[PDB]
Amino acid sequence: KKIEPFSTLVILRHGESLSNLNRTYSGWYDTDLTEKGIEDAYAAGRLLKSHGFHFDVCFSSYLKRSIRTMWIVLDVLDQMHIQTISNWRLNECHFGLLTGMNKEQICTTLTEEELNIWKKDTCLQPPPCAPGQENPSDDPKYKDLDPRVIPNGESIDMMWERAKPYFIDQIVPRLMEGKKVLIVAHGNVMRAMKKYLQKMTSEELMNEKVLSNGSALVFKFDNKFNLLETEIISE
Amino acid sequence: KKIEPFSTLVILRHGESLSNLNRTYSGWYDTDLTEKGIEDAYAAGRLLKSHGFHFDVCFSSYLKRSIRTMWIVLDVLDQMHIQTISNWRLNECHFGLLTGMNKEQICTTLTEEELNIWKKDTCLQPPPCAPGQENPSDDPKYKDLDPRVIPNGESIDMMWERAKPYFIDQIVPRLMEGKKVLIVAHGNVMRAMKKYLQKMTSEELMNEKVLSNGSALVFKFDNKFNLLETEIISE
Repeated sequence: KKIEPFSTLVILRHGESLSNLNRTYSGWYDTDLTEKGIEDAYAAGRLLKSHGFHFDVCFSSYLKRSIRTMWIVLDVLDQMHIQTISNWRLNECHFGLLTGMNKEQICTTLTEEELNIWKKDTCLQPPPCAPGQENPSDDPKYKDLDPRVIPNGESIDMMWERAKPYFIDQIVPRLMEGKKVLIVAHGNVMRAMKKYLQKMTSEELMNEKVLSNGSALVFKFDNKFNLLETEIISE
Repeated sequence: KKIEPFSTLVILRHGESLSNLNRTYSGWYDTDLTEKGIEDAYAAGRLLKSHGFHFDVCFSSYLKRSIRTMWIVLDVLDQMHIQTISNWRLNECHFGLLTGMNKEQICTTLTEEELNIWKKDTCLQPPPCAPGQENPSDDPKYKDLDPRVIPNGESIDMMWERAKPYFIDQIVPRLMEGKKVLIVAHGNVMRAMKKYLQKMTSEELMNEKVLSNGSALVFKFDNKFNLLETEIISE
């Protein structure tokens, strides 16, 4: 038998989306799961069930690929009744002009020095959506957002600047009360949360490899919210 | 063009469940949607979309047939991001001993006079689950419930006694703030809510025919929460 931690945070990357399959940046673009991405969500649900997770609450972004993955996972876990919370502050970076582009054209758009910052750091900010470009933030779901908080082109640093207050104000307090929390996250959001919890720097984070779709991080905490262990579980 | 009401409450019956297909009482038993029931949920989603509903929040019970219907409907509406709340106080009656029985054996169990109260009124209370009977309230999802609030055999009156405080305390205030609310409900819960909002008596309610799976009631209110109109929309 094993000792259970005081609280647990599982962060799961959502399954493959259509933009991911097309190799095109999505960001706030609301691309849905593919057939494979749906099977990724079921596989992640079976993965979490075999590890015996029973969650008290689940968090997702406003993006369908995150929400649909969350619903499938809870379906597999037989926990469809638990509190689910969706908030735009957990959204992936708003890629602005890069929204919808092939992930290979950015070598053309960016100088060689700029490309180095894009992959090795988190401070490079994409330019805003061009005139006439379909801006995902114009979707009616964001109509209640204050225009001054709506991003148009976000570096990973800027994304974390808006997501961190939500993490600290809504998610951390539940972990401090001994809750088991699931977050179905986007790749960059998960990386930022890992850097914060483990006290890494930007360079170490981008050195690490990206977790495949459906892979999960498990953070375990004691009653003082000290980090006790990080595990990577994957299909 | 038409005048929009100050607030709107849509109550939708969930799709066919396996217990409904088998013609067996479910109550708190957590029977899931059949293939037809899933298509009922998609059809109800298309029905609500053609009427132009944009909801601010959705409510369901703790039962999977309600929750899954809610998720499908929001999927069709492209409103998967909206606040969803699941609460056991919106659960169907706990049928106690009758849980799992064929809906035809109750003629044997009940005297002829008792059967008349069962169909024409709402005050008849089923007996509790028998020893050794699988009681749905023993499911781990109710472990945080106070044992004194857990029902074991509920008349429709008793069910409404526990659901009404939740309706008044959580749902009505949102309608009074001009919200559009969706509730994916069970048949008896929807009937009780209709009786309360329209100020009917128990006898008139049970005289009315039951709404088919996937049919919806639309209540419209002004800014004083006076009932302006009730419509029935169905596939």
